[PDB]
Amino acid sequence: WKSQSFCTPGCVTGVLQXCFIQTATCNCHISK
Repeated sequence: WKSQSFCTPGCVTGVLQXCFIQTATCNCHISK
């Protein structure tokens, strides 16, 4: 599930993973 873009950013986002970058780590750092 994508989940407003990222409810997990590689949740799957069926891409499989890395659906949105860079907040694939955000909560690593900044939210983008």
